[PDB]
Amino acid sequence: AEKRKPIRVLSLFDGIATGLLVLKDLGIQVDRYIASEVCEDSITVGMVRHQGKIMYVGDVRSVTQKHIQEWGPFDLVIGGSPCNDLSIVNPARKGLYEGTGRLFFEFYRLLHDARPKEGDDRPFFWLFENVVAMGVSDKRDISRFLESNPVMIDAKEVSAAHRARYFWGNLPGMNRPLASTVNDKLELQECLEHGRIAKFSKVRTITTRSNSIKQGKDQHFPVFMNEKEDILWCTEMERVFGFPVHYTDVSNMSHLARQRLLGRSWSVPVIRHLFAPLKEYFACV
Amino acid sequence: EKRKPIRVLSLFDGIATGLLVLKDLGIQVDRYIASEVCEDSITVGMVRHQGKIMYVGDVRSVTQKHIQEWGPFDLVIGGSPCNDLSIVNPARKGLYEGTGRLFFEFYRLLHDARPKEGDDRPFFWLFENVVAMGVSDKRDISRFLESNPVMIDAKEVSAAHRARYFWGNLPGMNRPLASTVNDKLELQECLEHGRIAKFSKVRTITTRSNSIKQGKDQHFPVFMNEKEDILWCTEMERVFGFPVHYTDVSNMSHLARQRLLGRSWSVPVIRHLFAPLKEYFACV
Amino acid sequence: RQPVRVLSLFEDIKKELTSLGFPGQLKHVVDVTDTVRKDVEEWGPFDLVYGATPPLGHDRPPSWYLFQFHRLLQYARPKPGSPRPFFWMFVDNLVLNKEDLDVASRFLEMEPVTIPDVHLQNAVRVWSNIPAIRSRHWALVSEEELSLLAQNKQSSKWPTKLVKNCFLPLREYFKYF
Amino acid sequence: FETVPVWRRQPVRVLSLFEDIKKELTSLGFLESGSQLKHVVDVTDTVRKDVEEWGPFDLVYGATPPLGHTCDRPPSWYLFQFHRLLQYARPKPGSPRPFFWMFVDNLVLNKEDLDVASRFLEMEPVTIPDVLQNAVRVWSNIPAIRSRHWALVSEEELSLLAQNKQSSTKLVKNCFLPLREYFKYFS
DNA sequence: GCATGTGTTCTAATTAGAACGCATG
DNA sequence: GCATGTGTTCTAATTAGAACGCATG
Ligand SMILES: Nc1ncnc2c1ncn2[C@@H]1O[C@H](CSCC[C@H](N)C(=O)O)[C@@H](O)[C@H]1O
Ligand SMILES: Nc1ncnc2c1ncn2[C@@H]1O[C@H](CSCC[C@H](N)C(=O)O)[C@@H](O)[C@H]1O
Repeated sequence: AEKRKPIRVLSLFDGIATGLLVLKDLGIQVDRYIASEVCEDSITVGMVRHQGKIMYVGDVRSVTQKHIQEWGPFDLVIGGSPCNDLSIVNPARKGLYEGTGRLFFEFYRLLHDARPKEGDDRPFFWLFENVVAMGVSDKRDISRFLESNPVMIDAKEVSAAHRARYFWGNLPGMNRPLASTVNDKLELQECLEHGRIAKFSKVRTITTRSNSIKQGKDQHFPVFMNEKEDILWCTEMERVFGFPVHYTDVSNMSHLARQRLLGRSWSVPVIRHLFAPLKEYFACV
Repeated sequence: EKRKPIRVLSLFDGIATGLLVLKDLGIQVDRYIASEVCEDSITVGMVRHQGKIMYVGDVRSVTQKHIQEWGPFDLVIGGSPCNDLSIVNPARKGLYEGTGRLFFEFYRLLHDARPKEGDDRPFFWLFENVVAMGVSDKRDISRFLESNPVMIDAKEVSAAHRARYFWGNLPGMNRPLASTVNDKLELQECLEHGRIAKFSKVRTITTRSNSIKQGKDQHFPVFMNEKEDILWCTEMERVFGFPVHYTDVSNMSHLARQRLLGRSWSVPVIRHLFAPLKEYFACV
Repeated sequence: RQPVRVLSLFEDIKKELTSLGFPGQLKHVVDVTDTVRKDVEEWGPFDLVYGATPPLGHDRPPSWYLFQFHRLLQYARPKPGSPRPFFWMFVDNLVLNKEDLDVASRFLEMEPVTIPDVHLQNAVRVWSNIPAIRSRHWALVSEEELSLLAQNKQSSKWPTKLVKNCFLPLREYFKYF
Repeated sequence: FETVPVWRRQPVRVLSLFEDIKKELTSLGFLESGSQLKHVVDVTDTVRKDVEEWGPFDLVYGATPPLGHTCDRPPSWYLFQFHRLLQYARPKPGSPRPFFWMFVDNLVLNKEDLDVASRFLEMEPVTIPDVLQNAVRVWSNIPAIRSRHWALVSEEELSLLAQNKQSSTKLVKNCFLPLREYFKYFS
């Protein structure tokens, strides 16, 4: 038989390169990882933590179908478009069709370009993520532009924070029941630095906004330290998301500049479960 | 008969540099009692050493009875604030006012912690401060400690100038320094990937950021992607010899961390000075 | 040269279908939000697909029509081995702003052509694989007068004389009369 | 601690820093008028063995300069320098003779200059008055000083006097009387 | 010579917390 | 019923920028 080949990945709206981090943690070999991103803080994180393996190609609207054909073929296409104009948390959400919402169609566009032409039964996988706190119509429109309906996976089942997120794609078993394992930190206590006491087992969804860290309407500091209450530190938010400690400690970024990056990113253990079946399709360590 | 773990008193501990090197030398530490008041300083030591450090607050609140109760101490180390002794401050209030007088609290507690007469029990002490101080402030400190200092610049064992005076009695305190195969003597060996160094070594890093900017024309030390940049604090920790992300605690900004780093010791310099202590105490 | 099967979306092209020379055998879809692949596929095979933005003055986002047009056109494309010539075009009531302009051309891999009505008067930008609308140079106009044509035309209407003139050269492929 | 008969008491040997006190020792006869006393006022370069080879000492005294302008050094300088040479003169554990020391403030040390004083001499001071003619603060291991309870005086009352000699002797020599019983008296 | 320096006190940059605001399941 | 949220604008309160300094090797 033919031997399994390293994976070739196109990642749209890469962010802090969570996808590559997950592929590496699974022993999956990666021949090329082409990222489209604009935030220089995000590119710096990925450049540093992956030593420049990532080929950054800039604004996704600069990627053309010609480029997809030349840089390909791709075995995996992943992306998570901005939701500032999509989720009902923003009273001034500009909707799917204006602002940053329409950027989703660049994903729909580039997905169509990287798909194998008809008559090419090579394995091809894609994943698209966005929130569930979106409008009912913009959920169905995305589902009708991708021609599939999403799966909602809450990081609460594998981490110490709630995170109801929608996942569109064709990943094998990406609907099988999510199961916890040795490596998952389900409790907030297991993500704190030494000497700090967790008040709760789980934290409500973490966004870019600072005081999404206090639980409830009544501003509950989630941690005791010494004679005072406290908020979650940057290092501990990384642990709640499942990143390595100090992943985002790059380029003198403030703790808020770091929370911006984390607040938009993925739950690593969730993506790990979704990617894990790919181990049987591509070369591993 | 057998080697016993070391008992330490650290005054103006800062970010527990003294405990960092006793650990990295395999020296077993019975107790490490630190006097410190900056809560950012204390948090680093609390987190990075898992509550090993006994914190005792303001040094001016340390009595003799406290020293007798907490001791006996085999090692006494400290470096008192220099912001009223460093000539870099045009408003320096001197050794006898401001925070300069905090040195005498060290001289006071060192006297309290010394063993009684005829007690041959081994006992070591170390005191650090800056070289850019007054010649009269230098004269008085050596008179109060009854010994002259040794000057050591961290540039011999690191990528940063840091000329410092060291009073003490540790074995070999003025034997010369040899860069170990472990030491990172070039600025390039401390940068994160993708960055290139415009200099071999840097000038002394203070608490204000613009200390990184070198020369008299004020020059950035690093180029990244065709453009120039200052040092990152993780790079600064490497420049000082600390583990990378050592000071990444408590949501501290990069200027807050540089404040902690700018007041500390260069780790390889302290590692050398503490090297002969391995024979005096239990080492695992 | 057999007859023609053509999807019209957002605009009922039944007005000038007969007049150019072409149960009935046209399909026209209104609100495509619930259309899927199976719907377009069971509606028979097609050889041109036409979409239109509504005329100025009236409703819902101007790029909603483009994206919905794009997804249906891909649903209606044949297998690349099919011989019957396939055609398509979106046409613009000068409704899309400069931002929506580049999105439309990037999504159809072609820059538009702006037709005139000066005898200026009315104008429409249109993208299409038809090799004759790119072939045919029409009198060159501006965007300044085009932007000066919108604010006035808005203050008060599909001009398909320009459209009929546009997709006229599509009869070499299908029966007349 | 425990006294001794008169024939065993020998003449005290004193170190006076900052303030000469010879003419304060004749009036009560701790000395001989025919010239065993050492007195330095600039003690910056005074090393330790200097003190040791100045003879063993029984009473080491220092005082801040009185209210005026002759205070060239900073006020706290006198306390630290006194504490420094104090340890130099302190005898061994098995102290045969009795050892005493005292530091005196003539209302020059401020509130936080007094706490470091009490921190460095390990006891709060005593306010010795000449009631409201004058007053001084005194640190010392003389058992009579910290025991004999003087006239009470307020801090607002001491601030004014410290500021009245600002804006502008025997009955306070009560600090030295309890050391006649330890050293020879001279007729 | 003269540049170097465990820092101040000033200006403008964030930080920041609070204040919205309601679909949706 | 109810509150939960990959957000933005803001305004007070902080924090992060540029000059002044001159013993001392
Ligand atoms: N026009 C554009 N081109 C490329 N990336 C863009 C973009 N506009 C926004 N983005 C990026 O899209 C991201 C959406 S949030 C997704 C983050 C990513 N999934 C992660 O794991 O970190 C943001 O980081 C944003 O910087
Ligand atoms: N009154 C006081 N009591 C105890 N510590 C004090 C103090 N005043 C200042 N300090 C501390 O003294 C330190 C002087 S800088 C010394 C830091 C240490 N040598 C290190 O390597 O990290 C500062 O951290 C400051 O917080």
